[PDB]
Amino acid sequence: MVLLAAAVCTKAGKAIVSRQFVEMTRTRIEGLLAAFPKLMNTGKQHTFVETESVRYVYQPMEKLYMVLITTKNSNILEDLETLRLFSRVIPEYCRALEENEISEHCFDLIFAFDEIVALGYRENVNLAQIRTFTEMDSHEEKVFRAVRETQEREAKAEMRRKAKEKEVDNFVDKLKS
Amino acid sequence: MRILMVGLDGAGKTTVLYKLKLGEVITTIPTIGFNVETVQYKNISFTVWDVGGQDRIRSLWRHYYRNTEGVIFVVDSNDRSRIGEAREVMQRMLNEDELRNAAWLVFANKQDLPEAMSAAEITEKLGLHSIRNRPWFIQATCATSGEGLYEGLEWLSNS
Amino acid sequence: EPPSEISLKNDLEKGDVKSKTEALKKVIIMILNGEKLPGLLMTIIRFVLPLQDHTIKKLLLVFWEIVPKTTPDGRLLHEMILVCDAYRKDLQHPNEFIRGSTLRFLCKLKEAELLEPLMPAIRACLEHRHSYVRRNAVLAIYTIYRNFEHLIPDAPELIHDFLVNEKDASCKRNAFMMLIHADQDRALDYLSTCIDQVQTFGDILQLVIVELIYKVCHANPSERARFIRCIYNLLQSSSPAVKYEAAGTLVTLSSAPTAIKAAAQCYIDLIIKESDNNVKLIVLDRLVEL
Repeated sequence: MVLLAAAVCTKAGKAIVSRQFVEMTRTRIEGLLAAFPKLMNTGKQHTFVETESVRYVYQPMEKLYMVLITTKNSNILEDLETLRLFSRVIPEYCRALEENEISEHCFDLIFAFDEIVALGYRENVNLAQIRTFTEMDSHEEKVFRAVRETQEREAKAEMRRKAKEKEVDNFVDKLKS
Repeated sequence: MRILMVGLDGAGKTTVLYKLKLGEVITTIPTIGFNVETVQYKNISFTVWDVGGQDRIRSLWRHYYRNTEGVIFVVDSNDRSRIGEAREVMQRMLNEDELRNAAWLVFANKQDLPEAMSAAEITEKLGLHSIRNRPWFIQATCATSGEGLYEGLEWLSNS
Repeated sequence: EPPSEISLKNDLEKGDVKSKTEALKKVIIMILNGEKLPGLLMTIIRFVLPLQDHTIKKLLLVFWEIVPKTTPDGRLLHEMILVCDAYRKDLQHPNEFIRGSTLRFLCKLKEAELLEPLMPAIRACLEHRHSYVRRNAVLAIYTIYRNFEHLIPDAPELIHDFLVNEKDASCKRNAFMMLIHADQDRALDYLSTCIDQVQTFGDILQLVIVELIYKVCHANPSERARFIRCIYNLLQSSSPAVKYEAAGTLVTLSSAPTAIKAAAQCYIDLIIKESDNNVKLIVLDRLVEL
């Protein structure tokens, strides 16, 4: 993990959608987080705030915020890419932007979190390709036609049966000293 | 129709099934659970629960207590063991009323596989001789044999 | 006397999957509250072992996952073993994505009576030429290691040998992450091996070692040279990530005036290069510590 939740946010004091990598507690961790986020703490601007060693990572994208959270150190850029990246992905994933579309393609969207990121690891590239992996496959089909068919033959037949029946060193020395 | 294959499945009770279904054989671990197939005839597509009569699974089938429509009893005709005991159980099916909504088939399977009883011998023995408020013609299979089955069945859906 | 639970039931028929989808969403929302009262279970039960609808299964499944499962029925609703056998098959499924997806789920999953022969099952799936599937096992296993590590007991080595068989960086990266959590030692042995090769390689996996090494010294040291030999190589350092860590780890390790200098430089340039201010501040903070 490098993120116990990704929650995609809309301005509302409320985060439009979320997923809980790990359950234990109740939303109050998440619920409390939601509250704080909605409040924004009046704070003016800035796309990042970490407070109390918790990264609250966000990106306004419009009236929307996409949010990630973490507490101990990270390499920034990567991160950014993601926020941004989210901001690339959605109109594809759930269709454009307005909660509803997403409301219909919730399943798709959550699926995307997992898919995209396996526990804080940037899994791939290529969205379409990303579609590919599941509920879009190939193997299963290959297998099915042949198999189904084979069985079918047995069945058909059955129908009848039925039917009828240097450098290093510089350092090293210095140090060594 | 809900058609029931019970007894402990893994013995090739399941074989019996897999043989129908793909032509194949038990290439599963011996199978406690629901095995499902739909077989279409009179286009009543018979949904077969090949379910082990192993402990829980026998014990617990209440959601499957609903109303029957077809009976396969898949038989170890080398079993001639749990059948009296079975008879003793079997009564409670009899004591079920859902259970009286099927014109059926006991299938004697596993004939080659060791031997089998008098078609009659069994008939009393599971307590089978005694019915009528459901039809009760008898049909032997084996599990490496069985034909004319379908005569049995023929009458059966057309009851 | 009657209820809309039933209303949903007919819809499902009416559409098939489609209607059911709707039902899932509703259910979901209903579920979302907590809320539901049972009975549809039966329906679900009835149609689903004999039905496909993959997506739906995925919805279903997930639903099961998020929702409880040690449900007041048991533990299990009590069928947690029987239905699974199809699923087990799916899990078996020659069909690799399908297994992988399951696996993904499975990493989320943790339902034991079902697991046991699925332990066998999984083992087979590891062999499948797909790194996706295999990788998925790495999470899954991780999931075991806390829940019922023991379930499998021979693993840490088994993995470690596995690594030997292995060569997909993605999977490797993972492999490390888990491996040290099981035991560092194996990683280390390998570490010894890898020492020269590292430089050639992709970062992500490299990172993970940096954490590990840290904890152990405060507890105890005496280990250096072998490391050093490498470490110096690491004093190439060049990805912004690498560099970011690389100076950071160094300080962790050392603070010799020479050390002080080395890291310092890295920063200074970095900064200079640097653009995201947020970042800039951060290092200060470290610095502030410093």
